[PDB]
Formats: sequence, C-alpha cells, structure tokens
Amino acid sequence: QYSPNTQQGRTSIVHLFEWRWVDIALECERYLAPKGFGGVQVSPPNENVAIYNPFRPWWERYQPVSYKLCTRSGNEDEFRNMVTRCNNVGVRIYVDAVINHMCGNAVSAGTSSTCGSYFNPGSRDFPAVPYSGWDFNDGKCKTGSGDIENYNDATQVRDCRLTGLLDLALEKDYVRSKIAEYMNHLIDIGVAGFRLDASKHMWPGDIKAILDKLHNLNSNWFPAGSKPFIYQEVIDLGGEPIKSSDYFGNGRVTEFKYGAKLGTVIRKWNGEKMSYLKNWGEGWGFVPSDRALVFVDNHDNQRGHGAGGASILTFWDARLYKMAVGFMLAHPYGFTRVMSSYRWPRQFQNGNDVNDWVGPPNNNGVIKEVTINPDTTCGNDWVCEHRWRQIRNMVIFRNVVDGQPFTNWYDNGSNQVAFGRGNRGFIVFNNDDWSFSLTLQTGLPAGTYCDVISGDKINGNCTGIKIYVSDDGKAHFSISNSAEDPFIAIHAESKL
Ligand SMILES: C[C@H]1O[C@H](O[C@H]2[C@H](O)[C@@H](O)[C@@H](O)O[C@@H]2CO)[C@H](O)[C@@H](O)[C@@H]1N[C@H]1C=C(CO)[C@@H](O[C@H]2O[C@H](CO)[C@@H](O[C@H]3O[C@H](CO)[C@@H](O)[C@H](O)[C@H]3O)[C@H](O)[C@H]2O)[C@H](O)[C@H]1O
Ligand SMILES: *[C@@H]1O[C@H](CO)[C@@H](O)[C@H](O)[C@H]1NC(C)=O
Ligand SMILES: [Ca+2]
Ligand SMILES: [Cl-]
Repeated sequence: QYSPNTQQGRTSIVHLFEWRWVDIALECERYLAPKGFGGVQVSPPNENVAIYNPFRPWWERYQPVSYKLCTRSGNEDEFRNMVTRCNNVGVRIYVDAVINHMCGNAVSAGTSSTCGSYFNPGSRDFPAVPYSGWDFNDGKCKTGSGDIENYNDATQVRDCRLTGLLDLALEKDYVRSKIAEYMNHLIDIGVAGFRLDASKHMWPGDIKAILDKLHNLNSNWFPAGSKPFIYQEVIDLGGEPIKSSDYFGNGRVTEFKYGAKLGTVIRKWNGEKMSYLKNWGEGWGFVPSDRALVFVDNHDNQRGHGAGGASILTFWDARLYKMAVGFMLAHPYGFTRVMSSYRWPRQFQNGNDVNDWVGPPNNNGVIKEVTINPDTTCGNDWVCEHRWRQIRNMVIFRNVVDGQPFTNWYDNGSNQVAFGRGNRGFIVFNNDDWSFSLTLQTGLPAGTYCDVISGDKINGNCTGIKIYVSDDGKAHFSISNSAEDPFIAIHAESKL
C-alpha cells in the first residue's frame, strides 16, 4: 500500500480538483504524460447529493448517495475512457474514496442526486447500494447530539457523525463488503490507488479489514502482485489522542504539519526563517518519509476548511506559493502532490471567506470545459497551477534528481538558502529583503545551465537566466529581492 505504482521516473501526482473525466483524459495525453507527471487524484466518482442551497457547492461531492459512477464529472463510460487513456500514456489515476459516511442526516429525502437515485436520510434508507438503518452507527455513538462533539475522545471521533454525516458501521462485514465491491470495481477498471477520505474517523482495524478484501491491480497494465497505493487523510497537528502513526499499517498518511509549517516559515511568521529548514523532515516531528504524502495546500485548507489556518500558502499568494512548491519538490522528504485549482470570488468578512462554498466554474450547474490558451495557461477560470512554468519545471526537477542525497546546504543565518541533490540538481532561494550575490558550491559537473524557474532549455539555448558552473563545481548566483521569482533551479537535464 506504500508504493505509488507510478511509472519509473515519475515522482508526483496532481489533484485535478473538480475536473470532468473527458478533460482529464485529454490532459493526460496532451500534457501530463509528456511533462512527466506521475498521476492524478480525481474528485469522488460516486453519485452524491445535488445541493441547491447553496448552489452546487464543491462539498456536495462528499455526501454519497450510492456507488454508481455518475457525477457532474461524467458517467461510468466516460470514467473508464479516462482511466484507459491515462494508463495508456503512463499516467495513473487515484480515487478520492468517501467511505466513512453517506450524506447529511438533515438532507431531504427524494431524488436530488447526481444520477436520480432515491435516498431517505431520515430513515437511513439508501436502496441504490443498498444500506438500511442497521448499517449505521446511530446506536453506537454515545454523544448527546449524535455528532462528533470533542476530538479529545477518540471513540466518538470514530463512532459519531462528522458534522452530521451519517456514519457507516464499518465493523459489519456487510458494509465492509459493499465498500470493497465499490473499490474493486474501480481497481478492475484500472485505478492505481485511493485517497481514503476522513480516515481519522475510521478505526485503523476496520480500514485494514476493508483493504484485505481488495484486488491486486489490473494485470493488463500493472505487474502481477501489485497492490493499490493507499494514502489516508488524517489531520494530526499534535494536540489530539489520535496519532497518524496509528494508521501506518494500512498505508501512507497525509502530513498536514508539512504545509502548515512551510507556510509559517515562508511567510516569516513568529520569527521563523528559511535557515531553520536545514533539518527539514523527520527532525521537525513529521512522520517517516516513506509513510508521508506531502503538499503545500489541499482542496480543504486553500479555502479555510480542514486544518492549517491562515499560514497556508495558495495560488492567491502566487509569488510565495511558487517558492513553497519549489522547495517541496526539490527536497527529498515524502511523496509529493501538486494542487490544481479553480478561481472563485473570495469574499472576506471579519477575516472569513463567505464564498468558501463556491463550486467549480459552471453554466447553470454544468461544469465548464478546461480550455487551453496559446501560452499554455487555462481559461474558464481554471487556475492550472500544474501548468505554471515554475511549477511544471520543478516537477521535472524532482524526476531528474530522484534518489540523489540532500547535500551542499548553504544559509546566511536569515532567509537566503541553497542546497543540491547529489550531482544532478541545485536550487537557491532568497527570501530576505535584500539582494543575494554569492559564489556557491553546487556539486554539479562544469558547464552552462538554464535556470528552469525563469525559463526553459529550448533549441540548444536558454530563454531565461543562465548559470555557469566551473570545474570545481562553483557557480555565481545573483538574485534580487525584487525578482519575479526569487529562486533559481538548475539540473542535469537543463545543461547546455
Ligand atoms: C473537513 C475536515 O474536517 C475534519 O478535520 C478536522 C480535524 O480532524 C481536527 O483535528 C481539527 O483540525 O478540525 C478539522 C476541521 O473540523 C475531518 O477530520 C477531515 O477528515 C475533513 N476533511 C475530509 C472529509 C470531509 C467529509 O467527507 C470533507 O468535508 C467537506 O464535505 C462536507 C460534506 O458536504 C462539508 O460539510 C457540509 O455538509 C454538512 C452536512 O451535514 C453540513 O453540516 C456542513 O455544515 C457543511 O459544510 C464540509 O464542510 C466539507 O469540508 C473534506 O472535503 C475532506 O477533505
Ligand atoms: C542559441 O541562441 C543564440 C542567441 O542567444 C543564437 O545565436 C543561436 O542560433 C541559438 N542556437 C540555436 C541552435 O538555435
Ligand atoms: Ca466513522
Ligand atoms: Cl488530502
């Protein structure tokens, strides 16, 4: 469960948040595959409640009605077409599996779902699965509200309702089997792994029982004996009885301390400095690298949901965000996930965004197609951070230096740092309020290298900054604090 099952040489996955299947399918062929991306995390592919108040929020997708592959992203035929086309070009698909619960207990009964399936939350009736009252934790939860009231009680966190979401009785073989039937359908279609949504709200033993029922990956694309890649969403910032370590036996875990701390350092809050990043990783109290799924921001915290707070860096903070993402994919710690978002009318009032619910770009509820501009950026309000030169090039940087040790660290005691990855890559950062101009040891072979942040290597030439490395591995770096991107990165493949 710990291996990504990505094609050899590809080291990152991208979250194409709310993208339609047909859009992901062609993105796999026209961009992801040739640019060296390892895989894609897709939004929940199962039928969900259609919420009209507020109008079709992104979060309606986290309220299951059935396990039919029928959503605003497309139907089953379109899903399978996507998985097939992506796998054919070496790009894997990872499903966001919402298995801890069904929809909100307060949702009106009827057929207000993405595929017309009937459901009755009040009576716990979900005939499309089918689930009944005997399949929920109503009689198991011990809180007065029936919802999770205190995270200091590990039992209610698992047996009660997360914000009113009907909690599935995961100890029952029937329920474990229905979830496995769903996941096995996806595995046989060709999916490579899953993001286990709300894993903190499930007992590690129940998750394990479910995973024991899973099929080995489809033998038409994967080697025999391949296991689905499993990463569990467990928000562990340290002050609770539940630890992410409790889930290591099932697969990898999301390390939310990563983006939270990276944001604080980059923003220079509480007197933190980039120079402190010398021992970044386990030294900061993070989970072991081989059990970590890292990222700067996710679909939740980029908009005030989940955990991380105001420190979280997002596309809205473009300049600093690129540096954060840059540092992340240059550093050897964990398996990296890049975020790809859509723009929404963010409206702050008293410090909170009142439009944090806004769903993906749409026309009367129908998700807009992802259009590509001549400069390779996206239209229709899709941000496409994965297409930004600075991010895309760093995704490649990670592929190029994979396996190389962390070496040749430099710091000025403040916010100007640098380090290399073996003899295959080097990166320099300037986050201070003054210019950086110094000759550093890179560990790279002598020659002329193209800075992949300010430009690209094209037709035997660089379109941006050029770095000259001497026989002894030294090279001069000059970064003004006024630069568009205050960081430079060079690697074995950007060499002239
Ligand atoms: C959001 C975060 O809360 C905890 O995270 C806790 C954390 O564990 C704790 O330590 C501390 O930091 O507070 C955090 C926030 O409560 C969990 O532990 C963590 O697993 C979870 N994150 C995952 C799962 C949920 C549920 O499927 C999804 O919710 C997402 O979908 C839900 C269903 O539509 C949304 O509720 C929505 O529907 C409910 C129906 O009853 C309404 O009551 C609610 O007001 C409405 O917002 C929710 O706002 C949204 O974020 C989310 O997108 C996904 O990423
Ligand atoms: C490389 O760039 C220079 C200009 O900087 C140009 O003279 C040369 O023709 C370019 N080389 C190729 C192969 O295009
Ligand atoms: Ca639960
Ligand atoms: Cl996540």
